[PDB]
Amino acid sequence: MLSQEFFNSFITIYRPYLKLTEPILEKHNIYYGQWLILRDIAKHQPTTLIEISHRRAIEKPTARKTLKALIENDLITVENSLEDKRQKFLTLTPKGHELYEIVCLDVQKLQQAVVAKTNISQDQMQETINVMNQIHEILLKEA
Repeated sequence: MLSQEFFNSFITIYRPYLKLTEPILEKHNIYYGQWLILRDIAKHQPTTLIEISHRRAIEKPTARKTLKALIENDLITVENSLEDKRQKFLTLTPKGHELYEIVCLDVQKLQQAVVAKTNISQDQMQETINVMNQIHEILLKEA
């Protein structure tokens, strides 16, 4: 039908997009995996973990196995206490939003050079974010 040429036209771009975003994270010895939490963390901090499981929302296993690397690494920061520790202001670390800048900026340099080669007036760009944002409503009122 139609709908099919539709969802997979936008899905068959995920790994064709990271596959080239691999070098910029190779410039930084980092997992895209982490970055996401770090882009999830940079945007939402003081945010803590009870909320993290909420937005990207994937099982505990992967979630903390990645806050495994972030914590020792001069990366993400937690609060200090006796207090159970999901809720210890899981803020970001100093260097961390300095690691934020270059990844986020170099990734931006690529996407931009890609939009560059497209006759996509921002008019068709926004004509899209509300479709793509219109689909998060369900994967958001679905799981």
